[PDB]
Amino acid sequence: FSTNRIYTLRLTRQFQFKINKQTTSVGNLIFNADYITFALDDFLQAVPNPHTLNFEDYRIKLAKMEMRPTGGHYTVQSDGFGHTAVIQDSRITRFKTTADQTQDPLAPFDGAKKWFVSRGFKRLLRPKPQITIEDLTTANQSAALWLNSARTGWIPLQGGPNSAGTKVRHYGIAFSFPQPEQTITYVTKLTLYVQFRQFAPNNPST
Amino acid sequence: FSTNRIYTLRLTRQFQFKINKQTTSVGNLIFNADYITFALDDFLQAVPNPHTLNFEDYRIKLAKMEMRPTGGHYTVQSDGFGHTAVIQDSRITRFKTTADQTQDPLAPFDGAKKWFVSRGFKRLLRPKPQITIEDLTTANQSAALWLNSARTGWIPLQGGPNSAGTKVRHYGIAFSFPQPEQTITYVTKLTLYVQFRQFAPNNPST
Amino acid sequence: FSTNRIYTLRLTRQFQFKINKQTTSVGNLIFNADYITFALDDFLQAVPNPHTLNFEDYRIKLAKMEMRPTGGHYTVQSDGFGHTAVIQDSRITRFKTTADQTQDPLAPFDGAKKWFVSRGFKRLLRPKPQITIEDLTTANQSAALWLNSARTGWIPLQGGPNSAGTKVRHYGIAFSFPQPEQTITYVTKLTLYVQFRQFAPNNPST
Amino acid sequence: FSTNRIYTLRLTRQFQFKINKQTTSVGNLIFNADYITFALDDFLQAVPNPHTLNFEDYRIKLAKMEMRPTGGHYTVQSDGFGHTAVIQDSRITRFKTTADQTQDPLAPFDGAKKWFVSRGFKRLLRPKPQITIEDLTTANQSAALWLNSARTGWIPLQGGPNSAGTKVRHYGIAFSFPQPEQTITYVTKLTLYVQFRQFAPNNPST
Amino acid sequence: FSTNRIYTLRLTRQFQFKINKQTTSVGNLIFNADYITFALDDFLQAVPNPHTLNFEDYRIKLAKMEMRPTGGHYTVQSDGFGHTAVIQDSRITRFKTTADQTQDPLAPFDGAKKWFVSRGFKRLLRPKPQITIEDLTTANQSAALWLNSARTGWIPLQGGPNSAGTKVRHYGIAFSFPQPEQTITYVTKLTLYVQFRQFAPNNPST
Repeated sequence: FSTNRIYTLRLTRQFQFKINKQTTSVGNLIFNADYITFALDDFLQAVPNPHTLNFEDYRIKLAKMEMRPTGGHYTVQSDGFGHTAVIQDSRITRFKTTADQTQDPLAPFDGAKKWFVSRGFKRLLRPKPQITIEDLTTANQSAALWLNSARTGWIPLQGGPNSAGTKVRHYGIAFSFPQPEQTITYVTKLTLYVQFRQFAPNNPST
Repeated sequence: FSTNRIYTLRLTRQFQFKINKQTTSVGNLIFNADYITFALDDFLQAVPNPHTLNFEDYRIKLAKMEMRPTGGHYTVQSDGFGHTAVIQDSRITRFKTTADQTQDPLAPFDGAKKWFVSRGFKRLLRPKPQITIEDLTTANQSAALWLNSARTGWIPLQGGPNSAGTKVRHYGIAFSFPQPEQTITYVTKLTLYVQFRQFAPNNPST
Repeated sequence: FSTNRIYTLRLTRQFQFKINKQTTSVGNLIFNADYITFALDDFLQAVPNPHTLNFEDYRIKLAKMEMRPTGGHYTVQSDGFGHTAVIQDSRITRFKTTADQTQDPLAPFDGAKKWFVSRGFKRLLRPKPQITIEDLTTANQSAALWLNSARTGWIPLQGGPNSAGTKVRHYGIAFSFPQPEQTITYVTKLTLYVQFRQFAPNNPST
Repeated sequence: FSTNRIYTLRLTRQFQFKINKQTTSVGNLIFNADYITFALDDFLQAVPNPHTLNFEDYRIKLAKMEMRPTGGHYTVQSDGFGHTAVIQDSRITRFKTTADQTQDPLAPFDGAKKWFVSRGFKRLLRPKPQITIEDLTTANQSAALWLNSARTGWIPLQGGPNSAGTKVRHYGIAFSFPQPEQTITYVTKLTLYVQFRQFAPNNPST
Repeated sequence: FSTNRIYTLRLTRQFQFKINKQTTSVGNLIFNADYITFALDDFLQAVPNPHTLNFEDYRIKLAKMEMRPTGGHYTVQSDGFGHTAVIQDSRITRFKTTADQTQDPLAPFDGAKKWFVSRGFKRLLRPKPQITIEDLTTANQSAALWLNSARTGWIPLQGGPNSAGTKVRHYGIAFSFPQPEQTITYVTKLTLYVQFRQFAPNNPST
């Protein structure tokens, strides 16, 4: 039971997602996209999970997204195919489309994988936290950097000036779809595979 | 034909299960759950099974639950996915939910396994009987303990002050589900793989 | 991440203990004794520890008691020697002496180990939970039984009719001492080495 | 004599520490704690050390804390035992207790190590600098990350907009103690084992 | 980084395709067909792709066509089978039928592979650019030749009197279908696997 003792937990949460009936540019093929990011706090605040953990540091080795249709949608009712893409930086926010796309906005990505709208998808990835760089050629601007291996660093749960280590946003997976003729509802399940370092007491009483 | 002669039987029973049309929080994703426990008497009292066995002891090596839809439900009509979980103590009783859950109540369990509402599931487990402990730090309260291996102990069919050995409750499997848009009926089949020890006569005449 | 996934934690708590100045049978050698038992709940209720754990079962592999003098007592100030003894059943309650003993009440025990009053002691043991036996030759009486190996069974945290699995009392260590000429205060630290089985969600919302 | 030429130095500083006579809840066992962090500037500003170094980068491979009693305190006068803990993030600041603790606030830590109040302690550690993350799920908040190996990065002594590279705070070691019956004064010695990269000139004249 | 440095990219674009409800020769089996050709410019003009590439030469090593039904068409709804055929010259233009065929117009082709109307198809091919021959036995007529291996030649992006290297038409894939009883809409995804030679600057400023 040393300072560097490691523990590994699996955490999950679920939510609903809707792809709306096509009501624009009717009769034509259009695409839209959304995305998901991963933060430990998102999973600890879920009702059935432990809301605090007695560990000093953590690191997300792996994340999983699984979206499957519900609401009585027929799997054999073909509604075309879109793509998933692993986007491991904050650029992913641009891929929640605010306007109809005339092409699949994620298909050109290296690593883009096809998925059929009526079946959903399942994909694993290594989501990345974003380290800060403030020394840019333009003043008063910052950029990001992320590490190739999760074993390189640790995120303290209560480190930093906000004690908000569990809220670090790890990027990230996006998914696109051709707009269907009828609304489709999905059940989404996210999973985190997290390593924790150093069992720790509660903060001292004040 | 010694005192420790062993016999093995397979026992089964069936019953109907209903997942009700969602009539609460319509438009939201909600989850509920139920559970099953195993007792030898539950199977011997089934109509087509032998209602009494001429053995002195028994032990349940393995149990099995299969739930498949009926009532004309389409397997290709997707209604999301829930989870099954092996819960081998009386805590399982809390997982027959009495209120709608905003998250899958069983997914966080180690060993939780996904299953699709429209296809049902099949799972095998080693259900455990609960040994009594009455020496707790709070007076007049009791707790439970179960044994890691079924080969460790035997249960007399007629042992104890009530001769109710066959009614020992073995835990246990729970299953959760997102509430669907229509009612779904299932056929559930349970199977016990039971070892019996010592062929025995009837009780003496009185 | 299976049903049988195991985790191991170290838990500790501390408290003060006093051996009072001898005020009886003055000038003569007398002995007294006290004892300690181990319950998981005792450690989870300690301020700096997690007060609930999200595991389904547990088992105490090892327990440790360490009592050391404080309050400015000189280690080189000899006050004789007493004994520690591992007593793994409820008989230990008789060894909190209510009357002065003319002999060391724990020395005859097999496994009794000497300890010097002015230095304290440190001892590891395997504490035992007490399984119930109610079939005795005398009516309306029960007795106990404990298992040789901790790997034999599991205690569900919320199992039993009281959901008080963490309050099972594990026996046990006692310690005796010759009554000193002046009061001595000690700091006692207990440690549990506990294996937990099956990461589990919170109980469903009601 | 290349750009990546490395030099290693040992640096030290000392200071006094006091554990105060217990004047609150007299008669009860209470605990308090304090902590130490490491910054190169803390050592260079010490009177007998070089106040500026002609190197471009540095990295702290190892740090060391030794606290031994003084003021005439007897080592054979027992005052119980507390614990030391390696806490490598800014959470350590909470472990300078501002209120009396009823339990040892550091004992539950993985890696916690006992130490006797009357003898002091000595412990080595790998203290960590905190890298900034500004992309959290809560807007305008930040968190930290540190690297598992000191060989992964270098800290420029004069890098950044403030040329304050030597002031990076490396975490960290905390120590707890039961409050004694009399005041105890200590001499604390800290030691840094620091690698430096690239012998460098003074800044150009202006 | 030599003149012959090669880069390889994957490029994709999508569009809609309709097979119209049969309104001619009703009650009888009829067939129609269409075709696709490949030009780098077709993919660079697509909205999400880079519209200019800074390379000197290119060559298409592989092309892919995937057409899948959408619009709510049931995959389990049989509508017969047609064929795909790789036609690597401009004769393919004749196989966009302008009159109903009483036989499958592509089935006789060597390499013809059947596909079911209700599931779509996926086929890979090596599309061919057409080299000009003007020396024919008939005056003022020209013919075509293509090379067996893609490694034999390179197409400069801006070569020729029109700088229209990216507009070379590569042949080619055709697909036939028996006319269904109801209209069927498809999503079509084309993919190019293109090797580029010699990273190049922009054209000089004028």
